Amino acid sequence: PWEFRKVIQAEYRERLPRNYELKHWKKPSKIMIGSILRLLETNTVSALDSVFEKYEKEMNQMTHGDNNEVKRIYSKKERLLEIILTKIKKKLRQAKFPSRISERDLDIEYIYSKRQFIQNRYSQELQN
Amino acid sequence: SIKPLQIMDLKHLTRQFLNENRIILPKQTWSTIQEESLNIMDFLKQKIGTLQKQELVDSFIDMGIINNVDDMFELAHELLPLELQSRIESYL
Amino acid sequence: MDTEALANYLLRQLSSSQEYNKKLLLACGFQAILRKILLDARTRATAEGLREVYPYHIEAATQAFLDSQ
Repeated sequence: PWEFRKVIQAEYRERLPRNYELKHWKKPSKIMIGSILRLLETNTVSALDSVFEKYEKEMNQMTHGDNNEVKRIYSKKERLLEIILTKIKKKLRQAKFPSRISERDLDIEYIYSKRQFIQNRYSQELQN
Repeated sequence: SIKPLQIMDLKHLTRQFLNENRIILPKQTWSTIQEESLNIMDFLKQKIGTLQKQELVDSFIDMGIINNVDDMFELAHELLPLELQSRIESYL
Repeated sequence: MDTEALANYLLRQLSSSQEYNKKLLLACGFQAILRKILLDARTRATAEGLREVYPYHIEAATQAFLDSQ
């Protein structure tokens, strides 16, 4: 279902045993909810611009060069995503998580750069 | 994160333990305990959700820390000075 | 530090008098958990006989406590 809590509880039961007191659901910190949300919108908006630019060639191919109507399409999908976003926001407000995860550790621009730095150091060391 | 205790916090906790009984622990175990303390904070938060007296009592009974509210305020008396447990016994 | 500081940290993580008392009790339970884990690790180390306790005893004790509970 749309509610995150049902799947969250089911996967908690799968992950953790029954003597484990799962019946008590921790209220996640507002910062934790905000970080998970912000990751969601960052991914959504990045893929949004990427997809809207990717199919723009085919879109102009089949739309016969109508720009007012593609603006209409863009706005329609924009507030579709806005409504979905509000639903996800409220469902994450009611969704329960432990508050220890930071958005910095799940953005890719940091871990990817760390990996590149590590491999560069490895290359320098092997050459030496 | 911010929640896991620093080295000095664990040192003070083990000072209380030493007062209870002389026990020796090394340094790197403090960093290991800090990481596992973040893990156990997650464990306890999932163990204890919205804070209710009966909910917390049941969670700690299941965890084996206590056996009843009797052991609750007995441990509170063991680990803390007098006035806070006067407040606790008024509450409990 | 003090159990009061632990209760303050726990209420910071979560976010009156009864709520503060519940925080104090939860911090006492956390203290008991940590003491039990440290006691188990030290008993294992003394059974081995190492000059210094090492983090693998700590990890084993913590994982055993996590799996049991």
